[PDB]
Amino acid sequence: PQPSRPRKGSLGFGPRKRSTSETPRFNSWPSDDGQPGVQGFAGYKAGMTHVVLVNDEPNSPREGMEETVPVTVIETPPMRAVALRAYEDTPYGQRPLTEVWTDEFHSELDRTLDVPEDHDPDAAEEQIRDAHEAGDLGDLRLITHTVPDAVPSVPKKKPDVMETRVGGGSVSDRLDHALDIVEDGGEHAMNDIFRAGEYADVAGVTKGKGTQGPVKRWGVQKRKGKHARQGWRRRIGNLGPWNPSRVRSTVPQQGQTGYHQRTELNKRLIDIGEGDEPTVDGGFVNYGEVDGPYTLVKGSVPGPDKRLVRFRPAVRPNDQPRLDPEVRYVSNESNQG
Amino acid sequence: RECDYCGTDIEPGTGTMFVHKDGATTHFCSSKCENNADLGREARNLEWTDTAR
Amino acid sequence: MEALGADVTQGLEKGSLITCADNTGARELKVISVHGYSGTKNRLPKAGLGDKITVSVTKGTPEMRRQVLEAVVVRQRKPIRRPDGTRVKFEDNAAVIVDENEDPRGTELKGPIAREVAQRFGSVASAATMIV
RNA sequence: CGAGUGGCUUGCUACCUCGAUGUCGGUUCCCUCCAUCCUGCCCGUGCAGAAGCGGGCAAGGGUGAGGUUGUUCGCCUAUUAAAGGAGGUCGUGAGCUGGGUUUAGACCGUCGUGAGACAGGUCGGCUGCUAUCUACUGGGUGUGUAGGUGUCUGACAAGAACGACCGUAUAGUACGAGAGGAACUACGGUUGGUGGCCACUGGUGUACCGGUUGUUCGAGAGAGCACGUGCCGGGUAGCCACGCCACACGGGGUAAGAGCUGAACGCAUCUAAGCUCGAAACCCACUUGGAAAAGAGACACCGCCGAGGUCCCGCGUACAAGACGCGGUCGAUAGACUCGGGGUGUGCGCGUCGAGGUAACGAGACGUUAAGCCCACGAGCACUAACAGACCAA
RNA sequence: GGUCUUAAGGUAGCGUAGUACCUUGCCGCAUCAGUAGCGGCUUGCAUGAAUGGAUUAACCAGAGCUUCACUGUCCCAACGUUGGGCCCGGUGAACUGUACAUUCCAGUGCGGAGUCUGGAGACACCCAGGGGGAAGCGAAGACCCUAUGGA
RNA sequence: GCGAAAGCCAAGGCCUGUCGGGAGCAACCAACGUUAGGGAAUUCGGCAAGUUAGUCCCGUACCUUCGGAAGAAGGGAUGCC
RNA sequence: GUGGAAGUCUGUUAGAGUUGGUGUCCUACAAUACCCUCUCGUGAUCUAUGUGUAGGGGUGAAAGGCCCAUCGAGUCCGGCA
Ligand SMILES: [Cl-]
Ligand SMILES: [Cl-]
Ligand SMILES: [K+]
Ligand SMILES: [Mg+2]
Ligand SMILES: [Mg+2]
Ligand SMILES: [Mg+2]
Ligand SMILES: [Mg+2]
Ligand SMILES: [Mg+2]
Ligand SMILES: [Mg+2]
Ligand SMILES: [Mg+2]
Ligand SMILES: [Mg+2]
Ligand SMILES: [Mg+2]
Ligand SMILES: [Mg+2]
Ligand SMILES: [Mg+2]
Ligand SMILES: [Mg+2]
Ligand SMILES: [Mg+2]
Ligand SMILES: [Mg+2]
Ligand SMILES: [Mg+2]
Ligand SMILES: [Mg+2]
Ligand SMILES: [Mg+2]
Ligand SMILES: [Mg+2]
Ligand SMILES: [Mg+2]
Ligand SMILES: [Mg+2]
Ligand SMILES: [Mg+2]
Ligand SMILES: [Mg+2]
Ligand SMILES: [Mg+2]
Ligand SMILES: [Mg+2]
Ligand SMILES: [Mg+2]
Ligand SMILES: [Mg+2]
Ligand SMILES: [Mg+2]
Ligand SMILES: [Mg+2]
Ligand SMILES: [Mg+2]
Ligand SMILES: [Mg+2]
Ligand SMILES: [Mg+2]
Ligand SMILES: [Mg+2]
Ligand code: NA
Ligand code: NA
Ligand code: NA
Ligand code: NA
Ligand code: NA
Ligand code: NA
Ligand code: NA
Ligand code: NA
Ligand code: NA
Ligand code: NA
Ligand code: NA
Ligand code: NA
Ligand code: NA
Ligand code: NA
Ligand code: NA
Ligand code: NA
Ligand code: NA
Ligand code: NA
Ligand code: NA
Ligand code: NA
Repeated sequence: PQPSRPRKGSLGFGPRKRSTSETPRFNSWPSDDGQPGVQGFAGYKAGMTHVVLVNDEPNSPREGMEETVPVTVIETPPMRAVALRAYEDTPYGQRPLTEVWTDEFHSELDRTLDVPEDHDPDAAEEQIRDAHEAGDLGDLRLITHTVPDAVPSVPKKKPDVMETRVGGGSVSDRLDHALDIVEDGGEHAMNDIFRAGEYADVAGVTKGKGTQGPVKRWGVQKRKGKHARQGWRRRIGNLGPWNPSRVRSTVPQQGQTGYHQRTELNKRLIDIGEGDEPTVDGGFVNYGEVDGPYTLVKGSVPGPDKRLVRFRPAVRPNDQPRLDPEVRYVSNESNQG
Repeated sequence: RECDYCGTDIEPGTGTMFVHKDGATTHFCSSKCENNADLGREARNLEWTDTAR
Repeated sequence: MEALGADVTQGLEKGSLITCADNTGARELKVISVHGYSGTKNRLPKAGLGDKITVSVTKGTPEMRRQVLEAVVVRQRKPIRRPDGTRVKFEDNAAVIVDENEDPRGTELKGPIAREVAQRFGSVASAATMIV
């Protein structure tokens, strides 16, 4: 009688096309609770390995026992805030007002930017505080970028620039906290924001797979029984009904797959170390060797090895953060074998 | 743990625990070892095997 | 039901013939259903370790042959995962007939039983020889 | 008995197509309706409890698997929260299928003088086309906004991004003579859906290594062919799923409903004015898209003889063209070499052993030898190759 | 009914049949479940003796059913090989074409509209795709009736 | 080797079953390989694919027109020196 | 034991046939083709060459089958505008 069945694939990650920036861009931000702070970082994906742990969860009957967890290694060398951007409130949303920069620029920030030569860090500041007096000062975000140079395994040097948000106690407080972070040289690190045990959201541009059929792109079925030896093996029965005399978009078709942005929710941070504690024997295949500032992530992460992935304190966490979990054994055993 | 076929130390968070018809337990560190036993070979004769070394 | 404390990958389907692990007078059992499981269009009903199934007695004593009885999966050939990541596969697939309260219809159990089975069906477990 | 609504069925009508709008059933894939089977919130009860019975709001999501039958229908099983119904040319044959209806062959029964018939039954019996327009999925080139780099904003658009169940405690408690037997709330898990990933298990892996049958290069050594590997054993990377990770709560406004204050109507009344609450549904939240939003945006910096871009060169975290991304001696972008890490599994040769044989000869065994061989990865290393240079630009 | 039509009035068999409308007949075997199959029963709508009946070993690209074995038929798909496919050089057709044509939702009309009416939406050009629509293309419908047609 | 069978190789013939170059070479298709656990749930129907296999020894049911059924089935062996 | 009968078996010997795939093709390589699958294969066998039967006539182990891509009455021209 036509047994029911949910559709094939989600209409929520559309239109399934190539992404505009190989660098992820957050749409939402964490609310302003605790003290003033930057709400995000970044680093380059290195690879996969397991870390043995002590069951943390106080509601796990197994609480306190051994437990092997999968971990995606990621290199998170210190990023640099090069400016403070301030948006104002208009009846047409939020618009940038101005930017306050520094002078100390990374030896290679010119590979991407037309690095400033003569800026006014006082008058812009001035204009900012004035907007605040008036009551039209919308949130404050810093223009940040990385040091791809800091990761040998990463071939690129040309910095991936991107804007993260600062939200603290009052607005005044984080305006200053912002100013100061910048004034110096903008240098900051993972520890400054995150802490092992905590929950974060990892956004990234998925592994790209070129054009693909609907079977692999929408999870439709290949032809079955006798049908499959007929001249159609991996294509749907129809594009639609007679009327409406047209093909909908809701119908699964051939197209671009992968290299789309996804902000994968609630990722746990196992540990944030430095050095080669994580690195594998032989070397992280198609990636290289890790040694330096990093972060261990529970589960999978968007994108292949070498891709930039951004962090943000989970905005919709389900569990309370069970800080600094005990790390009993991080496997270094080769990935080939 | 140690492999009940080859004898090489087994990497924690890796492996299969085969359970026989009688009840006996045999931990293998790899698929290579499993299939090398499914043929009829004894770890002693295989040179690359630590049991044999 | 209560957590198995292990990850299973179903090794059975509705229609699968398996071994009857007890002195009930049943030798061959045929899977028929899976308690608390509803599939999806076309997907043939999957049965794995520690699942209360519904069975048809395939082979055995002329009194037990063709009887619709409940039972519990105690062994299977597909690898099932434990907390520490190790995998665990058995020699064959099997289950012991059970009644309403979930107490074994037979007296003794033949062959081993995964330790995870104990946590869901103790009455079956407390009657076990080897618990791997 | 009386009034009606819908257009699934059936019938009537003969307007539409006979220079053809491909049948029934099924399949697949897509949007929808509500007259709601489950799930959410309610009401009544012949509502103690549990379990039901009848009604109301409600279309978010679900609504599965099999046995006989071409069947639709329907009959039967076991599961299930429940396994609701209907529309889209009785949705879908320039998609499949062709079991039935309905060609030609043949048999049976019935009828017939007969040719032959049947709204009887049965066996066999074909599925054409290189898409012009439109439509949608993805991908590029231009123009407009009127120099470039980077970062943004968000008109609007898409989502089911989540649905449901079992279990533990609450509890053998409330209630009940008893039997039996709840809930709020807190936890843990499974299932369906969804998005991503490959440490792990599994698949592949006609890269790779080994065993071996036939035959040919005299033997040996080393190789070719045996369908795109002879067969067999093992299998890296990668791609994968049978593997692994992640997928709320809460607000705001309401429906059915429960109420408040309250008059018309001194009283009473949830409604008329007003106010409090209240659905899995609606709005936000959250994910994805999105300056071509013609009101064609905002910021910062560089530049208008020069900022920046194209071709070029070495390559990919990208890839059907096009596009995207990185590097280019101020260098590790690629190759070579060497290590590292891996796959095989002990090389030729020679020494010894070797059932035997007058001898020739001798399959094989051991040692040499974790050997020989091999790598789609990593590192070291400028040795080679990233050189020369051309073009556009306010 | 305990003979009348029309000469006789179904004997052996066979039987729910490739014949049985009723029909998925009833009972059993078998299955979790069997409009199937087989056996029995059988008043056979409307079986039956050379219009041959029954029975039957052997044979069969003949028709229906069951079990063991086997497997990607399916659960539920993956990865691979070879030829295409895609980009370049060369060669180079056909189908089809009233016109206009970037449409979509409704409506309306000879009652199934890209072209009417009202709205909505739409910058142009191009590549690739699987075919929703043009009641797509192909064939002056084989189906039906009509003709003081044909064979 | 049973063989005018396979398969590999002569003698002889041919590179004219007559367009080419490039991309780890995407989707899609055509021939095909392998697929864990399950094993006809697929389907009108096991359609398609697969399974078995050559020779020798042991052994062989019902039924039968005494010819057959039968290679029934079932069981073991197979190399090289 | 000998003997070696047979519209006998196996069988891509050669040759003959055409079961399923409803595959490939379906402006083809082809106005009936390719591939795998399958049937016979000492006889009512297959085949070449020659030769006989002619249109309401042949020929037909009968399908209204065949008689030069033409058959429930061939083809050509004529009757015919
Ligand atoms: Cl199909
Ligand atoms: Cl079931
Ligand atoms: K018509
Ligand atoms: Mg690996
Ligand atoms: Mg390993
Ligand atoms: Mg189905
Ligand atoms: Mg008419
Ligand atoms: Mg049409
Ligand atoms: Mg209603
Ligand atoms: Mg009650
Ligand atoms: Mg809906
Ligand atoms: Mg239809
Ligand atoms: Mg429909
Ligand atoms: Mg169509
Ligand atoms: Mg058609
Ligand atoms: Mg038919
Ligand atoms: Mg038929
Ligand atoms: Mg038929
Ligand atoms: Mg076609
Ligand atoms: Mg070869
Ligand atoms: Mg019968
Ligand atoms: Mg007679
Ligand atoms: Mg108009
Ligand atoms: Mg006509
Ligand atoms: Mg007629
Ligand atoms: Mg006539
Ligand atoms: Mg399999
Ligand atoms: Mg079936
Ligand atoms: Mg077949
Ligand atoms: Mg013969
Ligand atoms: Mg077909
Ligand atoms: Mg002749
Ligand atoms: Mg006839
Ligand atoms: Mg002629
Ligand atoms: Mg002819
Ligand atoms: Na085909
Ligand atoms: Na085809
Ligand atoms: Na009607
Ligand atoms: Na017409
Ligand atoms: Na149909
Ligand atoms: Na609903
Ligand atoms: Na049915
Ligand atoms: Na129609
Ligand atoms: Na068709
Ligand atoms: Na059809
Ligand atoms: Na609410
Ligand atoms: Na613009
Ligand atoms: Na008669
Ligand atoms: Na296959
Ligand atoms: Na179309
Ligand atoms: Na040539
Ligand atoms: Na004799
Ligand atoms: Na053939
Ligand atoms: Na004539
Ligand atoms: Na004439």
